Amino acid sequence: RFLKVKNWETDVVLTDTLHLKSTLETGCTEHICMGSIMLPDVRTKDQLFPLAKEFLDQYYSSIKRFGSKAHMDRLEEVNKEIESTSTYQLKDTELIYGAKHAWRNASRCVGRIQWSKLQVFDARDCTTAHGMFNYICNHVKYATNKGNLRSAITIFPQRTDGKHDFRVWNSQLIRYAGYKQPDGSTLGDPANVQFTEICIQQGWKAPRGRFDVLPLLLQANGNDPELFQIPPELVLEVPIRHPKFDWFKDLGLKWYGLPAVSNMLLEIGGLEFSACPFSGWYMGTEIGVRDYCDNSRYNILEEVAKKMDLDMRKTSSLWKDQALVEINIAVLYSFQSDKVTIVDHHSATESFIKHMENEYRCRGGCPADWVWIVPPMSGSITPVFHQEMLNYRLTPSFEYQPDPWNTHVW
Amino acid sequence: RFLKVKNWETDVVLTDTLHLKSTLETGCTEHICMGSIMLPDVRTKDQLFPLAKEFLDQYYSSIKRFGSKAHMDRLEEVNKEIESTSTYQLKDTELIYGAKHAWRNASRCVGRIQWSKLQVFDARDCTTAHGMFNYICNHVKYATNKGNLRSAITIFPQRTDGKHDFRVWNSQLIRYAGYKQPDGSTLGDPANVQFTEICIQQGWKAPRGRFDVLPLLLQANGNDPELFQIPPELVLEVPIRHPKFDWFKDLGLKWYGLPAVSNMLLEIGGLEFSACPFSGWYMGTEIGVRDYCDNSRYNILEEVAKKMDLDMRKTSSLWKDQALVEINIAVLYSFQSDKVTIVDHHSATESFIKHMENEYRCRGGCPADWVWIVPPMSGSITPVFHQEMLNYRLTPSFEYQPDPWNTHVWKG
Ligand code: HEM
Ligand code: HEM
Ligand SMILES: Cc1cc(N)nc(C[C@@H]2CNC[C@@H]2OCCNCC(F)(F)c2cccc(Cl)c2)c1
Ligand SMILES: Cc1cc(N)nc(C[C@@H]2CNC[C@@H]2OCCNCC(F)(F)c2cccc(Cl)c2)c1
Ligand SMILES: C[C@H](O)[C@H](O)[C@H]1CNc2nc(N)[nH]c(=O)c2N1
Ligand SMILES: C[C@H](O)[C@H](O)[C@H]1CNc2nc(N)[nH]c(=O)c2N1
Ligand SMILES: [Zn+2]
Repeated sequence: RFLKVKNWETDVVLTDTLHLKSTLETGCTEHICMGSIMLPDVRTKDQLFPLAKEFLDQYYSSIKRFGSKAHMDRLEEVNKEIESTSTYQLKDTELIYGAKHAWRNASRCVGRIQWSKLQVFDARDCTTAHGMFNYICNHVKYATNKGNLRSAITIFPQRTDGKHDFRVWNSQLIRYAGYKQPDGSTLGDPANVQFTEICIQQGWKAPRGRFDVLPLLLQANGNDPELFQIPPELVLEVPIRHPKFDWFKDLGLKWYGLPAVSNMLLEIGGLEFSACPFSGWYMGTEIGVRDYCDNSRYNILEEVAKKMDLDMRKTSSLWKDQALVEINIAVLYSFQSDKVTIVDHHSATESFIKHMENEYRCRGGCPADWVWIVPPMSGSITPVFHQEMLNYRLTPSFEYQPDPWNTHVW
Repeated sequence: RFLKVKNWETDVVLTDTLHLKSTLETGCTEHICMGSIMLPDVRTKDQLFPLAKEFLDQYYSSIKRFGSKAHMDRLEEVNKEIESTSTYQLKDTELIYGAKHAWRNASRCVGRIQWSKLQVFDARDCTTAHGMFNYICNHVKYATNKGNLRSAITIFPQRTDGKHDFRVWNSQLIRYAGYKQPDGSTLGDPANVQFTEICIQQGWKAPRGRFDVLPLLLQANGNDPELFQIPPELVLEVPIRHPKFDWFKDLGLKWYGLPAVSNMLLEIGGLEFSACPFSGWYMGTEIGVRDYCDNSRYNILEEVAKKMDLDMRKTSSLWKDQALVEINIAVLYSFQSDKVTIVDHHSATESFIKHMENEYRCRGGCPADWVWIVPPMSGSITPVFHQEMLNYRLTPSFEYQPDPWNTHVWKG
C-alpha cells in the first residue's frame, strides 16, 4: 500500500504515497501486466460533481486555503451550476492550474521538470474554425519565439453534449505529408499517408514532395472540419547536416523545430477539453532515432550506412548502431547551429531524475512509465534505465483519443 | 477470454489465450503498474497436491497421454507419496520437461527460441559441497565445449524443510572479484565486492587483480558453504580487442565466455530446487553495454572516449553513445575471432520475435517482459521495441531468491 522505488545505480530508495490518490485503471491486473501496450455518452450530473469536488479540493489545497470560506463558496457555486446547467465553467486560475497539473501528471513525459513554466492560452471564447486557426498561428509564433522555444498550450471550448466537439484533426500541428507512389514505395512520411489522403479529398493541393508541411484540419462546434495552411513563415524548419560528414547535408533532410501534440484530450475537474494543442521542444532522439530510423518512418539507416562505407554484410558489425549515432549527432548539431532549442537524451533524463526526486520530496511521488521514459537509444547509459518507476493515473490528465475521422459523420 | 498484442512496425496483431493458465501474481493492480520494479518455510501437503497435479496434467498432455492409465497411476502414486512423506520425487522425464518449461516460461529471456535444446544434468543424488563442486566442474566443461557453447542446467536436491537447502552462493558460476580500496575506488568488478569479502573471510587468497575469477562457495544440505577454485583450464576467457582500433587491447580488457546463472530457484510441480545453475551463451550487449559501461560496473566509457579523441566537453556530442558502440563492436569481434559463441542484439531480437510468433500459434501465447527483452542500447532499431508484450507468470518457473548470506543459519 505504501510503495518503494529503488535506483539500482545509486541505491537511493524513495517512498511513494501519491499513488493512493490514483483513480483511473491501468490495464494491468494481478495476473497480467500490460505495461508495454500503447492503448491498454458525456458525464451525467451524478458523475460530474465528485470529479469537480476532487479537483477543487486539490486546487484550494495548493493555494493553502483548504476548507476556507472561499473554498466552501466555490464548491457551493459549482454544485449550483451543475444541477442547473448540467456542466460548469472553470475560473482562469483553475484552468491554468489544471493544465499545468495535467502535464505534471503525464507519466510518459521525460520533460516534466518544466511543468510549472507553461503558458496557457485560454481559447474558450473561440466559436469557428477560422477562430481556431488564428489561435493556433498565435500559439505557433509564441512557442517558436524565433528558435528560443517556449512551452505553451491553447485550450478550446469544453465538450458539451459531445455532438459539438472542438477537435484538431492533425495529430501534431506541424507534420510532413505522406503519399503512396506508383513505384509502390512511399514518398514523405509514411505515418501520415491516411491523413494526407483525407486532406486531398477535402481539397488540399498537395505539392507532392518529401517534406510538405500538412494543412491544419480544424473542427469547431461539432461541424465538418475545414482546411488552413499555417503561414510558411511561422513554421521554423532545420536543414540537417553533420559536423564531420560533408556528404550528410546531401541526403536532403530537414525537420521542424516545434513539436506540438494536438490530438489529446485534457480532463480537468471532470470537464473534457477535446482540442488542447500543446508544445515544448524536442529531445533529439525523437527525430534522429524514431522519425529518421524507424522502418515504418523515413527509414534512412541503409542510405547513411552506405555513405559511411560500413560493413553492411553482417548485423554483428553493428553498422545500424554506428549510423544511428551519427544521424543523432547530426540532428543535435543542426538544431544547435541554427539556435533552435533541443535537448539531448543524456541531459533530459538527468533532469528527469532530479525532477522525480523533487516530486517524491515535495508531493510523495511521480507517476512514470519506464517503457516511454527510457530513450529509444543508449538506454542503460542514461540514468532513467536504472530507476524503478511506478505508473499510475492521476487527474487532471492528458488522454489519447481516437482519430476523429473514425467518429465524425459529415 | 482473448487478449490482443500489436506490432507497431508491422501491424501484425496476435491473440493470447495462454494467460488464462497464469496463477502467480505480477505485482500490478488495476491502480498501479510495477512493470519496471526489479523485485515486485516449507509448503503444506494441501497446497502441494494441486501443484503436483497441475504439473503432471501439463506433462501428460505434452506427451499426448492425458487421461491414460499411466497418467492416472502417476497421479495416484504422487498423491500417496505426498500424504505419506509430505513431498514427492520427480521422474527423470518430468524433471527434464520441467527444466525446459521453466526456461520456456522465463518472460525476461530473449534467448528462448533455444528452450527445447537444453542439456539437463540430474544432480539429485548429490550430498556434499565437494559433490556439488564436481557436478559444477562437469557442467562448465560440457557447456563450454571449447568455445562451441551448449545450453545446460544442473539440478541439485530439492528443498525439504527449508533447513537443509542446497545453494550456490555465487550469483553466476564464473565472475570476477571486486575489491574496495581505502581511497574509495574499486579494483575489478564493483558488483561483486560483498561476495568477494565473504570469500576472503571464508579463507580465499585473493590475487587482488582486475579480472580474478571468483571461487565457488557451495552449500550442501543446509550446511555452512565451502570454497572451491574452478580449475583455471576450465574457465574460457576472451581478451578484448577492436577490429580497427589497435589501442583497444591495451585497455587490458577480457571477459569469460560462459554466462551461468547460479542464484535462482527452479519450481516444478510445487517442488523447489534452490540450487539449479544454468548456462547458455552471451548476447554481446550484456558485456559491452552493462558489464563494461554501467557507471556501477567497469565504467570504461570515459577511458574509451578519451582514446578515441571524442569531444567530451558536452553530452550532446553523443561521445558516450559513440564509445558505447565501439566497445560493443570489440566484444562481438573478439568472441567471433576466438570462435566463442555469442549473439548480437539484432540477431537475438529478430530470433525472439520469430519464436514469439511461433509460440502464439502453437501455444496460444508467450509471456514477455518488455523492460528486459529490449536491449540496453539501440532499443528502437530492434524489432522487439515495437512489439507489444504480455507479461504473466507460468510454472514451471525460475524465481529470484534472496542471497543466502542474509538468511543462512551458521553452524560454525
Ligand atoms: C519542454 C519540453 C518537453 C520535452 C523535452 C518533452 C519530452 C517528451 C518526450 C520525449 C515524450 C515521449 C513522446 C514520444 O516518444 O512520442 C513526451 C511525451 C508526452 N509529454 Fe512531453 N515534453 C516536453 C513538453 C511537454 C508539454 C509542454 C506537455 C503538456 C502541456 C507535455 C506532455 C506530454 C504528454 C501528454 C506525453 C505523452 C504523449 C502521447 O501519449 O503521445 N510535454 N514528452
Ligand atoms: C542460450 C542462450 C541465451 C541467451 C542469448 C539468453 C539471453 C538472455 C538475456 C540477455 C537475459 C537478460 C539477462 C540480464 O540482463 O541479466 C536473459 C534472462 C534470463 N534467462 Fe536467458 N538466455 C539464454 C539462455 C538461457 C537458459 C539456458 C536459461 C535457463 C535454462 C535462461 C533463463 C533465463 C532467466 C531465468 C532469465 C531472467 C534472469 C534474471 O531474472 O536474473 N536463459 N536471457
Ligand atoms: C497509439 C498512440 C498512443 C499515444 N498515447 N500516442 C501516440 C503518438 C506517438 C507516440 N510516439 C510517437 C508518436 O508521437 C507523436 C508526438 N510526439 C511527441 C512530440 F514530438 F510531439 C513532442 C516532443 C517533445 C515535446 C512535445 Cl510537447 C512533443 C500514439
Ligand atoms: C535484483 C535482481 C533480480 C533479478 N531477477 N535478477 C538480477 C540479476 C541481474 C539481471 N541483470 C544483471 C544481473 O544479471 C547478471 C547475470 N546476467 C545474465 C547472464 F549473463 F548470466 C546470462 C546471459 C545469457 C544467458 C545466460 Cl543463461 C545467462 C538481479
Ligand atoms: C510496444 C511499445 O510499447 C511501443 O513500441 C512504445 C515503446 N516505447 C516508446 N517510448 C516513447 N517515448 N515513444 C513511443 O512511441 C514508444 N513506443
Ligand atoms: C529499474 C529497471 O527495472 C532495471 O534497471 C532493469 C531494466 N531492464 C533490464 N533488462 C535486462 N535485460 N537486465 C536488467 O538488469 C535490467 N534492469
Ligand atoms: Zn503492469
